[PDB]
Amino acid sequence: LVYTGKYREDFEIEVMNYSIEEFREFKTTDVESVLPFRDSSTPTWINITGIHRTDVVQRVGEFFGIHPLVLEDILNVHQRPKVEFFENYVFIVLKMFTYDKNLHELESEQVSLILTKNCVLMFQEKIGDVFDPVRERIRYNRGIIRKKRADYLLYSLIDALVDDYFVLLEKIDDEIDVLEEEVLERPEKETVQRTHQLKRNLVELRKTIWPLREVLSSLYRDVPPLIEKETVPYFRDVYDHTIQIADTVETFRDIVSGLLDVYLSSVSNKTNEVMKVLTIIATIFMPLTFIAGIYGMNFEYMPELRWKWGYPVVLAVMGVIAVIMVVYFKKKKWL
Amino acid sequence: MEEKRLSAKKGLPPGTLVYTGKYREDFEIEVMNYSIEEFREFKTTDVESVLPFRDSSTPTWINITGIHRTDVVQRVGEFFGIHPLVLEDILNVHQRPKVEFFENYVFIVLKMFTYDKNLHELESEQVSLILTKNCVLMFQEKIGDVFDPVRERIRYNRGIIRKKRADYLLYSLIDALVDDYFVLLEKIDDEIDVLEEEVLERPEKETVQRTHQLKRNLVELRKTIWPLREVLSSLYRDVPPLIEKETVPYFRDVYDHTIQIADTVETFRDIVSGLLDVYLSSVSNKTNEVMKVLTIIATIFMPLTFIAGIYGMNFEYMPELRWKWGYPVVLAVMGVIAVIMVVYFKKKKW
Amino acid sequence: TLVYTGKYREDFEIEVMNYSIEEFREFKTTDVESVLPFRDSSTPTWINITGIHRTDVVQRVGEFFGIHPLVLEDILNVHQRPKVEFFENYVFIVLKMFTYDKNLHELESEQVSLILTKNCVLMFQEKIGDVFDPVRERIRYNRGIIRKKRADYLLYSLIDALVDDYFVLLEKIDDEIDVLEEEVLERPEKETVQRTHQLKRNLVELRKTIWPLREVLSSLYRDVPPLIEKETVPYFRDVYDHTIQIADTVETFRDIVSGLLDVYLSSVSNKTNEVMKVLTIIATIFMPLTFIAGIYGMNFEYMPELRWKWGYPVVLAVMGVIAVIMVVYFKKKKWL
Amino acid sequence: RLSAKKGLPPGTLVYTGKYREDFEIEVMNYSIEEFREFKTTDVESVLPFRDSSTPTWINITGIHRTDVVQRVGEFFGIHPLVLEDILNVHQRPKVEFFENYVFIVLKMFTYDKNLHELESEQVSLILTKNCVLMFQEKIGDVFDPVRERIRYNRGIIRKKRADYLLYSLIDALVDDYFVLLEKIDDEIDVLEEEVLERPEKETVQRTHQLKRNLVELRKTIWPLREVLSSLYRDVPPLIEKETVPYFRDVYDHTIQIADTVETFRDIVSGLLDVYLSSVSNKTNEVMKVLTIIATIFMPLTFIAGIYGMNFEYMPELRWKWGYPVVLAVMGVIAVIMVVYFKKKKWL
Amino acid sequence: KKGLPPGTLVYTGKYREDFEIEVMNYSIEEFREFKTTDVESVLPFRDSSTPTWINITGIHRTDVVQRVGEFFGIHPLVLEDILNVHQRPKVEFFENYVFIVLKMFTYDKNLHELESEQVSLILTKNCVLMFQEKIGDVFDPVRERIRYNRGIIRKKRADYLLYSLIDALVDDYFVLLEKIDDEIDVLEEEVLERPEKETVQRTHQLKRNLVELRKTIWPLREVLSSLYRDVPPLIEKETVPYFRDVYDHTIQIADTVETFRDIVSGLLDVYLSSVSNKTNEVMKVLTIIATIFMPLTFIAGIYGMNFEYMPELRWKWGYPVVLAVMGVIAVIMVVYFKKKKWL
Amino acid sequence: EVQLVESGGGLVQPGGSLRLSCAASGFNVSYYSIHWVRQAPGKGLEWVASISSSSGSTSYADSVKGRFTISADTSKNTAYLQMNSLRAEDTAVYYCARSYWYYIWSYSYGNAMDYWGQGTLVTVSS
Amino acid sequence: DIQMTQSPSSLSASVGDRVTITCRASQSVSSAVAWYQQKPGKAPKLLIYSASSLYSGVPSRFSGSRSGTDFTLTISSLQPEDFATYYCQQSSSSLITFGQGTKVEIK
Ligand SMILES: [Mg+2]
Ligand SMILES: [Mg+2]
Ligand SMILES: [Mg+2]
Repeated sequence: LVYTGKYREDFEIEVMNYSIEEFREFKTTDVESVLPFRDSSTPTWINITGIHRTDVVQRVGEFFGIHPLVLEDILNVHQRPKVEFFENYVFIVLKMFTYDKNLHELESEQVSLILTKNCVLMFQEKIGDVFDPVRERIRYNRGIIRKKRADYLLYSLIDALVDDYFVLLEKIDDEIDVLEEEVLERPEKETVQRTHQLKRNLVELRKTIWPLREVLSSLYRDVPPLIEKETVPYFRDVYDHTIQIADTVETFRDIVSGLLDVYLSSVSNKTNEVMKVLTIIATIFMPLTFIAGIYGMNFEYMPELRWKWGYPVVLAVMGVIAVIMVVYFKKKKWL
Repeated sequence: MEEKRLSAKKGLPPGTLVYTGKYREDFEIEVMNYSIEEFREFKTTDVESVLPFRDSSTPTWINITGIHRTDVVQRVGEFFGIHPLVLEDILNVHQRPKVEFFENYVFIVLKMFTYDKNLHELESEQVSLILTKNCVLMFQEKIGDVFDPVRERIRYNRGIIRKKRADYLLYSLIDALVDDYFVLLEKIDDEIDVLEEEVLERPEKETVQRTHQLKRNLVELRKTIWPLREVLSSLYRDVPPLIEKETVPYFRDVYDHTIQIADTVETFRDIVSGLLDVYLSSVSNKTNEVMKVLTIIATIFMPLTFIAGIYGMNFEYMPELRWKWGYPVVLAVMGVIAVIMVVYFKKKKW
Repeated sequence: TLVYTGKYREDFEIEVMNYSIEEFREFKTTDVESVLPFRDSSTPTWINITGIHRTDVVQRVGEFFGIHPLVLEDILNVHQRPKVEFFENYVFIVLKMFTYDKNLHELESEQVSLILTKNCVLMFQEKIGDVFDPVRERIRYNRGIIRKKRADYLLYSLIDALVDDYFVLLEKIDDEIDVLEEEVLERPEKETVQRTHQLKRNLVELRKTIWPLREVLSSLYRDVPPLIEKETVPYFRDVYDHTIQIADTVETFRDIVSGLLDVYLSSVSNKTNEVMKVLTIIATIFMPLTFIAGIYGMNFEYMPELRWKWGYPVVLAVMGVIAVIMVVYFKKKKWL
Repeated sequence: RLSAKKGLPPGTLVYTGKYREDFEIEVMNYSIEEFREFKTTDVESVLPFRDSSTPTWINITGIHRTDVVQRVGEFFGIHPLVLEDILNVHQRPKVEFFENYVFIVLKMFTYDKNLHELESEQVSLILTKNCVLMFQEKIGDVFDPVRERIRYNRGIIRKKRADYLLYSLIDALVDDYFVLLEKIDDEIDVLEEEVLERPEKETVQRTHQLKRNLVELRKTIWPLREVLSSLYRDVPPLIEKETVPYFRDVYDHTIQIADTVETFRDIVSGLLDVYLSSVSNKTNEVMKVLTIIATIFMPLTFIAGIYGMNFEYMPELRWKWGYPVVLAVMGVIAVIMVVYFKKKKWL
Repeated sequence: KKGLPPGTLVYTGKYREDFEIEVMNYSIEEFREFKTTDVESVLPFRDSSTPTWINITGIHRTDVVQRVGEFFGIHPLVLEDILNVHQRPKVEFFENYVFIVLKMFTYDKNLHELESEQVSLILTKNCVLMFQEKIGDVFDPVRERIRYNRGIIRKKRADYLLYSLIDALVDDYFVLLEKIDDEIDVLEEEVLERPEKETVQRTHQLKRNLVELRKTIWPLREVLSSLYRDVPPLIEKETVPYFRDVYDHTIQIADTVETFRDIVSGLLDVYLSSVSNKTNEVMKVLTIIATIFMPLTFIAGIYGMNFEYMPELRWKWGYPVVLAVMGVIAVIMVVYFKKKKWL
Repeated sequence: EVQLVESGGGLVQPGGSLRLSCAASGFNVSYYSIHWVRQAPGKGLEWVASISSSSGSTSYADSVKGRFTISADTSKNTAYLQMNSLRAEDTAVYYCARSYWYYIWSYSYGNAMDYWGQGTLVTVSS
Repeated sequence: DIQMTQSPSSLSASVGDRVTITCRASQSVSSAVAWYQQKPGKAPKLLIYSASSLYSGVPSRFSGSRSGTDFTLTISSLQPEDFATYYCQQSSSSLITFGQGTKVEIK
């Protein structure tokens, strides 16, 4: 089992076991002390922060009776979101993103969800998440997270992911807002680089969001025994949120493509500008240079030895040729 | 296959319906209730004043201009038994033309396109049509439409519109929209003509911006014209129970027009592509000329300057006894080579 | 009703005739004199009224035979799409006329509006001269089977004359594209694209002035009980085929002229590439040469001056060698 | 080979394709009470299933052996022209209706990343009585979800008749079209990024090959909509009974496919001009470097020449600071040239 | 092209070399075949029960055509139509006979030219007639089938004979499209690998060739569509599937020609891209050499000035040091160009 | 034609409670969102609460959460605000506003306040 | 929550000149900003919604613009009826907050 991801530092096993009136939450690096949490009838949420720690994920998969294929899927971070249903558990692969305002680079983190009998396993590359609201809801009885079973918890996790997607969409929205007017007013290579980077970010966004909406469609339209029938409208709401995200991504992509289209329009005239500048300099200096060359040869008994200040006369004739040429230039609508 | 529940948006309460769009200037309701011999026609703003026209034996035409008033459209849908998803599709302007069939009514979403000669832009206004067994409801985004000829026909009893039912009314409105598409295409043809003359004579960046936004406009027109053909094809082939058989052939005729329109689009795009290519020619020609200059100088001077470098050598045994005067010898050499090269360039026609 | 476009003013001219199997009669007049031939119950007649400025005859025929008079409002204006009226007892049509000039690409516009009444045909025609001459020539010469039908085969003869004129116009247009292609093949220049776009605009004009005619002819072919059944339908199918020929011919011409424009683009691009290759070759050959001449062209104090006899021929041979290697490298690249 | 058959009488059975490396006949005789599978390499195996009272999905993969095609055509009463068209893999998608069977010609597509080529496989569906006949030329299809449904009662395929089997097969084919469409989108995006990043000749060849693939895909996807419309708008043999909503769903799916293909065609149409503009901009920056160097150094070498000529009593004769003046003025000239080059945004 | 006299029965064409009339009669057991030049040989078979097939090639004199038309009750309009080579293919139905006119095409590898040959099928009662103008023909498979008794051509009447002739006529269009596809592949490979000043020229004419096929191909299906659309009077039943098959072949040919048109459209764009790449390469090499040798000759000119104050005249072995510095400038500039991947 | 009228504001002891009634005419309270906004004497506008009458989805300001209550009666077409445990810093002019929804992008929605009432003064002193 | 800092606070400009008020959001708000005008002793009147769109029944001299997360109100030519307090409002979340306000005086 090889780990494609680049995060190989953090390993925290965070267990959250809640009931109708009881709760227990703790983080530890030991796995034999948290494997039997699935035995209890109280729904449990396990979060394994180490996928680079292959031994612990292999052991927990063996203890939970999940096929090694899904372990290989968990290890392979570079993937598209997907869902599979087996008679004993449901395995989903999703992705989180973070966007840096200062450095406009969109980076990703794989997330693996495994809904087993009355518990859920979670696999995340690095510390720093978007599921803290779910933890607060479990802690403070803010919502109905404690009353319902584990399928509602999978719903809440997916909802938190979609909320993070909305936040990232807001960030990309104001980035487009500034960049559009920046390009329309002050085009420069920085604007082109920004627009290309934004286009690539939107590419990654759509390539991740369409599989997500397919996954959600499979989650609610299909009727597996793992998730209760009463949890289907919540998944429908998440599916509609994904529709919102996809439509917004489409609009943003269209706008950015239009920006590139309008930028690349004036390529055919900067070449003419360079044409003009180079031809002016060459045309007005090469004849001057060869006049200098003519009067620079070493010759014996050459005619223009001393004829009334030969140097000023030669310079004057050369300047006359130069001014003739520049007058021709200004006459022929160049510069 | 689906229960067709509401949208379930985010950052929005579960039951609210939101008018997607940008027009909120005007609201008005216009009712024309016509029969074999009599007709009424009045404009109001009180929604209840149009409600009792649902159960009218004679055909009626209700036109709500201004759909930002979500209360009015919601009340009308509730009174006429319209599904909430249909109301959302009425309000959601960011949508493509479509046709939907229900056991009590038929729903149609179409687009009206206006093209101002100045500012070279295409402006779309979604129109919604709901045909119920006795009424035709219309929802318009803003003031101004193309259904004035149908109003004239109703008022002056021209044609055979007053002798038929509401299905003929739906046919008349769809025909009016399809016919307005023809004037839109004529405007596009004129604009392409003048723009192409410009790119023949004035090859600048503004022409390129106009051409590219024109290409985007044609792409949008194709994207909105194909679903129109789908809608009319479904209209005369699915033959829903609300539309009478006698009026079905009429639909076919206007469908033909749609096909014609599509064919015209298939030409226009091609044409604009060509003119874009024309641009390159023009500009390239200019650049080409500026290079020929750059040759008919460098070829004259760079090799010829070289000979000076041969006699710019600081050697001592160079043959310098020459004949007559050697500077005139070099002058004769440069003259003959320059004449030879310029004659070569002239016979090459540069 | 009273206002017309009227680009030009020409003398109003009137012809009337009645053709029969035995012989034909024809009266030439300038004022209203053909009142009697109307509704004469004789063999079918042909009346030609030249000019619309003298609308007095228009009102006169209006009171003499008033049937849907508002169609006259469709005759005064000229920039309208031709259409067809399917009402019984009369057919009212408007047809479009062009004359091509070989000197320059100008296509003038004229209109001829025909109305058919009881054994009578009357048309408003704009300016002196028409493409209807073959019909009159075959009437006077008494040839063919033209004098065999009732007021409909004459309209067929006029339509067929217009179709023949369209065919010859498209043939001379084809020769025009032929000569344009030849001149682009032999010598590109600036006005080639100009000629191409006048050709394209004329082709678009032909398309948009033929499509309404094709639709009108199809509507006439579909169901028209005013015309004689089982006596003209094969010929009407033939002119339908002729209209289809016009349509696909103009489409092919559009494609061909687009191809010519594109090949001109290609020629210009290759010319730019050639001139840049020439500049690059000359600069590459002759920049290192002046380079070495300059680096050998100062004085210093102890430069390695060569005492070898004919040192200048030696350095010139070195220059020849470097020129040879540059030339062989270019012609290996096949630029030269 | 477009023709591959010139001098043959009509009705001659020749398989014109290049796929002759496999053959198999699989049947899943399924009803409400019990479903039974069966696999074979024999022609006499599938005879009684022509007259069964339960839906049957005889599937013959590999039609190079035309003998089995002739046998099934004769036994089921298929006209020789239909048998010839089944074996003709170069024939467009279509549908024919007859007295007691619907004969549908479709194609199923595959795409590869290592070699960016599109490949098509002929498929023929014969709907007669309560039985569907499949004709192919390769092993490996897109009906595995349908096989899962028939084996394990995931859906209502087991209960319904042969019409629902036909709908399920068509829907599976359309789903494969969707997934290949997504792969085509991914390839289009990566090609566009390559064009906007690294203009090379292999990029041009790849773009032309993708253009060919897209135009072939559009050509073969246009008749599929017609075939589904014919299967949906009318039921000439009165075999399809109440499965018209599903066929309408497939028709709407084909509409979506056509719209996506049109968008892709527009994208690859703009791609070439984008490439040309990118190459022109690369020439722009390289020639900007050229003109910067030239503008710096032709006036400077002109000054070098105008100071270095043979003269007597020439001004600045034996001047002590003349050379520092010339060097300083040339340095200042270079500095100001660079300054207004930066001002002109050419650096 | 004069329309003053209606139905001017005059031949138009570029070939009048020869003339032959071949008559073949067939039945379940009967097989008769004879070729002649005399027209009066076709006097029988007008009302013969056994279907017969007559081919008249090298139609250069209107006497034989007029005699045949008067001998078969043929309208003079279609008589002129069979003698109008510059005329679109068409199908005509009448109360007694069927008039069909189609085109036969060829291709050459030298001139890349397509030649249109006019062939007119006339089916009257049990007899079928062709009037072709050029010797050399592609209905040889039909002849072999009718000679050696293969297929079902003998069992069925002149309706299937007409179908077999039409099938043999439309089958060679597949061969022609195969040849033009090979030419398209050659042109594509060469524009991608190596352009030439005249290359685009060829492409242009190829486009013309394609549209020529278009001018016939789209009509050629339409007429065949009629042969399947209604065909009330003639063409017996159980043969309309044959006409549907040939109609499918025609629509396939039209689709393939459209594909070829698209490919030819893209060919010139890829050629322009290749030319632009060549221009970029030559501009790059010019820039590299100019940037290398311009500042260095500038410095050479600097040191070639004329003052008696420069210490550079061997302050401490100035010449080798200055030459080395100048060479290092050239070397580092080449290194920078290599770092830019311009070399 | 559309009018929003606020009633109920007045003196109240600190820690007291009172109910403010916003009666709406010219429109139906169910189709639009109703907001209660605050403005302290000589200060800026502060939002307090929001109600969607059709669904009853409330939204309270962070400062008044758990301390205020907002409700809507469609039968009498009135929005109610029960203020409990008032402190000395709640004295202000209270405005009732009617808000619709407008569309920006498929993911983002906004609301704007067209019509406001005259606002009633609420003083919590002595 | 989101803060909307409004600058300046007591801008003064005589009748007939352009006046600009800037309003910076503490968080990314997706153009869901509205501008209101409130004269003393009276309820506010909406002027701008969606940060650019002009309301129905408001003079065109009022304009709104957005750049990134900065929203500006511009009065092109003041009138004696345009001296009031101007307020921002963000509706990006269910928790909608106002700005501090910008009283406009007579110079
Ligand atoms: Mg130099
Ligand atoms: Mg020098
Ligand atoms: Mg010197």
